[PDB]
Amino acid sequence: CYLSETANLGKLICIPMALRAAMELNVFQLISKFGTDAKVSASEIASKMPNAKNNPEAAMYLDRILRLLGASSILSVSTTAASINDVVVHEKLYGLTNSSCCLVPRQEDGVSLVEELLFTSDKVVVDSFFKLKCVVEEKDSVPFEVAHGAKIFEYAATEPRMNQVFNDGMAVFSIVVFEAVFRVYDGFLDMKELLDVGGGIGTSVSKIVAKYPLIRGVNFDLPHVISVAPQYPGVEHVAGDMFEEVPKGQNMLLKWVLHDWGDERCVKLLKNCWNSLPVGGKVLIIEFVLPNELGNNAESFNALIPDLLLMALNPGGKERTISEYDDLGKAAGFIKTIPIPISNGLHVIEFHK
Amino acid sequence: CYLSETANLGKLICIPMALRAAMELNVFQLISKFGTDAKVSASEIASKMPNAKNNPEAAMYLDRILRLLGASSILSVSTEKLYGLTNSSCCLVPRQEDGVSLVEELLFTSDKVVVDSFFKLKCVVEEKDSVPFEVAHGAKIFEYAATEPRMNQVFNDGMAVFSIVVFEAVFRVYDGFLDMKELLDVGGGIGTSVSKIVAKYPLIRGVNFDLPHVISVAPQYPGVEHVAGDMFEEVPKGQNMLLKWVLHDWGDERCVKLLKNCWNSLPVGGKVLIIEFVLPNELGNNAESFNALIPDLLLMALNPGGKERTISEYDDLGKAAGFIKTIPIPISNGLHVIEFHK
Ligand SMILES: Nc1ncnc2c1ncn2[C@@H]1O[C@H](CSCC[C@H](N)C(=O)O)[C@@H](O)[C@H]1O
Ligand SMILES: Nc1ncnc2c1ncn2[C@@H]1O[C@H](CSCC[C@H](N)C(=O)O)[C@@H](O)[C@H]1O
Ligand SMILES: COc1cc2c(cc1O)[C@@H]1Cc3ccc(OC)c(OC)c3CN1CC2
Ligand SMILES: COc1cc2c(cc1O)[C@@H]1Cc3ccc(OC)c(OC)c3CN1CC2
Repeated sequence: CYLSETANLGKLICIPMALRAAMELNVFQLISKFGTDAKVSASEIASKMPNAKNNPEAAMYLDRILRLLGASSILSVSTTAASINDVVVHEKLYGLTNSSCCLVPRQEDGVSLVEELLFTSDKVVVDSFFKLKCVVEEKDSVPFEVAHGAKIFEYAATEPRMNQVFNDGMAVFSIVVFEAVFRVYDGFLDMKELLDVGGGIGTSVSKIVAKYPLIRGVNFDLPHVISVAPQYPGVEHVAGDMFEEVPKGQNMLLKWVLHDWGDERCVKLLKNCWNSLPVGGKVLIIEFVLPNELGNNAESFNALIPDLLLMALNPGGKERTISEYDDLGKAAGFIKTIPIPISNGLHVIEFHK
Repeated sequence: CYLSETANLGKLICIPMALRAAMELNVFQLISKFGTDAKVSASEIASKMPNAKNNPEAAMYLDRILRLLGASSILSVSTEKLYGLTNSSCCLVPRQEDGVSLVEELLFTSDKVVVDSFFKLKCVVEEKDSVPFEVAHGAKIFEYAATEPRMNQVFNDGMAVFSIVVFEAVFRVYDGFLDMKELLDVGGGIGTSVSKIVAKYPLIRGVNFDLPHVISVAPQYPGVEHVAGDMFEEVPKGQNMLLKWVLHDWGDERCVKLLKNCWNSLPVGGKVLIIEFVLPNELGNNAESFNALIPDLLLMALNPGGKERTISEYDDLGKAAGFIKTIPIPISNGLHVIEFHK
């Protein structure tokens, strides 16, 4: 069946690259602006692209991208009786699906999955993936380091474009995740202070303080992140190195931090958190938890995606099961681990001092 | 619904890159050497990788690649988990008889030179006359190949090995090579196509015609003469011609110029055979559709004017160049032989 499998295997590189181009051309948002149940042609979409206005062929090229996304069910495809009724209509109409509506920046605040997906398909990430085999062949190799000559957070301090793509990918994705957290988890209600350890540009703690305005928010990250962090209401920024010293705080958050590192580094960081917490404080771990048994579901893929990314991007980074997270907390001196399922594998895991 | 769709969308970049790594590590052949029906662990596969033998962590890293392919119907998974081949991954095992598989073409289509071109894909929409490959590399693809031996090899070998499985499908359906005495393969690459035709039809004198930078690296094949030149300037005289995966590289005006060069170099009664994946009149989630959409997207990125065409559009090109008679012959999953008669 070689000439069946050419289609099944050959489409795999094509689909994400077509998707990235469509995101960069703001196709999904343009479709959305035609309204509910809109179905629009490539030429209608191209008409809304100022950069295409002196390119007669723009629509025909755009249609070649969109028809692949239609065949792969990212866009819906249809026509009309007027179109059907010696003339050949090349142009089908495209509409959003449940997947592509997650690519439309929200009217209120511009949030979507666009920024995280533009990070995970960025050239810096794909270049790392081109070196993925090195992790199997070579003891202690990291694909990102083979590709770029430096580790990712070191590299970010030298490369402002990559810094921005990464920081924004994490920040906007964090908004979506905290909306889900706030619907299920009530553990912030009693807090008076929250320190976000490796908090990025501060978006996560900015949203926590907005929802819970008695919380004094502190954001802690590396110098090159804090330098570009916005001023957020109710947030104080702190620059440093979490492996050397964590600021004192009543409660701490580690979101998407532990999965970046191996066990010894995770225990070192957790012990630094323990030392900086009071008796009765807690640290919250927010991660996509690896299910105990993998299957064909969102929970499994939500862990496998960052598992493969972190294998390429940082030494020791991996996704972990509940048991493996409990073992890290216990080794660092925490007690009473409380795993709280949120959505499709995302958990809050509380570690108590 | 965001945290449902994160899985569906975020896996799209991960699966092809995991697949590439598995092919570069020869995972599928290593599983196959335990037996085609075998189900084997990451540690058992890693044990067959001499490069991994001083890496205690190799199998755990390998498992993390394989479990994603197992979640994506490229490998079977059963209870370290055990991995087996599927219908798709059997096509990634170099055949025991001759080493043929889809690996070489899939390594070309996910090569850095191609992915770097796809990073510039939006330029084709915004900017009149831009070509993503040229924006990314500073030269057109066939000029780049002349100065970049690694890319030339990856491209030529991708085309050549793919051509073997294509001709195996052609020979099951199409008998039009019988009674030819000479065949010129115009843009024939390294000559593998015409070598397979001469192997099947031993009275054909085969000639392989391509650019100097391709001909100078082509192997010697029994019954094949290599000729270097520029098909847009002139094609050698030949009794019959083949254009496989050539017309889809170029826009209409360039195709008509090439086809007129072929007409001029054919005798009365000669034919030129076009071999292409033909764009079907309705697209869907099926092999015939994707077999055309994949190269359509690639050529949009890789060469000015390149695109996939329908039967009607191929007929229009042949008629503009002076041919008569167009005979479209379906072979498999969208692949056609289209005869143009002088
Ligand atoms: N040694 C260190 N000290 C402090 N922050 C660090 C660090 N090494 C990495 N980081 C930070 O760890 C963060 C991981 S990305 C996650 C950011 C944020 N918590 C979120 O969930 O969106 C980055 O912002 C990175 O700069
Ligand atoms: N001006 C030109 N003259 C001759 N060959 C050319 C050419 N421009 C491109 N080509 C050749 O066109 C071929 C396209 S790739 C297809 C190769 C082969 N027919 C196959 O089906 O496998 C390449 O080998 C390329 O070098
Ligand atoms: C389900 O789909 C996805 C899930 C996740 C991510 C991306 C996805 O597309 C990101 C990826 C990522 C990469 C690198 C990191 O640190 C270096 C990262 O850590 C900061 C991350 C963070 N993760 C979060 C989980
Ligand atoms: C169904 O999957 C595939 C189909 C095809 C191909 C690759 C696939 O993965 C190649 C791609 C390709 C690229 C560039 C070319 O010339 C510049 C090419 O022409 C020389 C080609 C040739 N095509 C052939 C069809």
